Amino acid sequence: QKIGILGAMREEITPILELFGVDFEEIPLGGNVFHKGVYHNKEIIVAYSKIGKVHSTLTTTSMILAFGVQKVLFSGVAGSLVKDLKINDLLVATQLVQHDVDLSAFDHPLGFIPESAIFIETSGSLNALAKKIANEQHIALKEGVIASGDQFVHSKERKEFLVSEFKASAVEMEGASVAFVCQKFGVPCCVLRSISDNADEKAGMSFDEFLEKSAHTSAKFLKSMVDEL
Amino acid sequence: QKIGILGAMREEITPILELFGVDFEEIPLGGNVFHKGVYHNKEIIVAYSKIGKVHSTLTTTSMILAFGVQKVLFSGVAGSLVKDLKINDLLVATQLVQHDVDLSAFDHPLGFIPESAIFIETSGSLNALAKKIANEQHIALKEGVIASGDQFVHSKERKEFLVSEFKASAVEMEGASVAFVCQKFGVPCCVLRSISDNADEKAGMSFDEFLEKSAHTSAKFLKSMVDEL
Ligand SMILES: Nc1ncnc2c(CN3C[C@H](CSc4ccc(Cl)cc4)[C@@H](O)C3)c[nH]c12
Ligand SMILES: Nc1ncnc2c(CN3C[C@H](CSc4ccc(Cl)cc4)[C@@H](O)C3)c[nH]c12
Repeated sequence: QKIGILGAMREEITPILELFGVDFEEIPLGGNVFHKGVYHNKEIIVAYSKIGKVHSTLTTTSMILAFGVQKVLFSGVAGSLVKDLKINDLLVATQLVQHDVDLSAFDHPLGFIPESAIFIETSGSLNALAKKIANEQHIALKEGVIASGDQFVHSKERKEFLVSEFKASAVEMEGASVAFVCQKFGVPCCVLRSISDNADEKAGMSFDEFLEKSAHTSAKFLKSMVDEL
Repeated sequence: QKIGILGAMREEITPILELFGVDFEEIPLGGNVFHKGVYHNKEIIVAYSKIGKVHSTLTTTSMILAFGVQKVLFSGVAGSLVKDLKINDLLVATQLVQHDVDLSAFDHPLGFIPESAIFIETSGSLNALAKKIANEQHIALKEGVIASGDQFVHSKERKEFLVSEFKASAVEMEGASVAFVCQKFGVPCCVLRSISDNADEKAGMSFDEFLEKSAHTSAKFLKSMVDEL
């Protein structure tokens, strides 16, 4: 069984390599460093894509086509758009949207691109598994729509826009592209995110503080999922 | 010799399939339809990625990893940012930038993403070949920086921003991602673009009118390049 685990930054996958503690062979390809290893019975490929839609799309496509992963789990941090999502909170994405896509000039709704869709879906099977686990571990796992764009959102004006337009709960910069690539190749995808800030004027300061912790919370939960597979 | 030819829209590669007039086997993969064929001595893979950074990244990565193209030529239309670039004019990109990347909140210049670069380079060998040809055919081939983002630029305020910030000459939505993927895998890339509008308030109307023509001009020139390879 082949499983891919992606992170955007190195700081997001370092804990994953720790927690697994197995020997990882390092395979470089297309500017990314893939860590191939073996866990219990499963074959795990880990990597950080680097920041953004382009980077994350490249890596996910590479993972799938070069290593043939049969599932893809993502784990990293995000900025909270809602009052009931607090720092360190866990969330699993039901739908993802590219909030910065704009073809309005062609009388198209924001986030839409022809031959595609505004919202992209994630694995219903995996999202279930996460709910099961979050339940046994007594963890308050929330769920919702995640917004993705190539901008670091640090302002209330954008916060509101995202929530009203797309009804999003959290923002980040790679979730939508991973889910999108996985969808086009028929690979079940699950996107886990841990809250590192509130995407406000202070978003930058807070992000710097909690990155490390939030990355761990996220990493821990994902490990427990890989254990149940 | 394997060569990939990409377009963003179907309307941009239809002329390419015509002009080549050879039998194309149709191979579907990851939501894209790749047309594999044989020309003179070269093996050509053609396709349209669909619109945007994500789509174009997926297809380019697929082309390279699944078909093993040794070169990548892109051809499509774009919106003019400068006074000396008129409708139907041809341009070959020297550098490409993702104009919508914004990590300013982390005191980063616009368009920059850590572990990467703001401007990405294209094949110096191919760009030369294009200059040679544009010279023999008595064609006024211009060259410059191309801006790429997931927004259709139709407003003067953005026009100015792009030119002042990045010193761009033309805007489109896929050039930067293709060049980026090609760079990470060591594949020479050349991005040809034909002017279809001026990215102004009227950009949408004009685009609709010239799409078809501009796509042809671009398609013709690229064919002549493939002939010289
Ligand atoms: N308010 C927000 N907006 C968008 N994405 C995020 C994220 C999620 N990711 C974290 C990460 C932030 S960008 C960055 C750049 C330079 C340096 Cl040195 C540190 C961080 C990106 O992969 C998006 C958390 N908060 C976000
Ligand atoms: N002002 C501009 N801004 C950005 N890109 C372009 C381009 C280049 N491409 C054309 C194409 C325009 S989006 C579109 C959507 C729906 C329909 Cl039905 C027709 C066209 C994209 O692939 C970007 C030309 N002008 C541009």
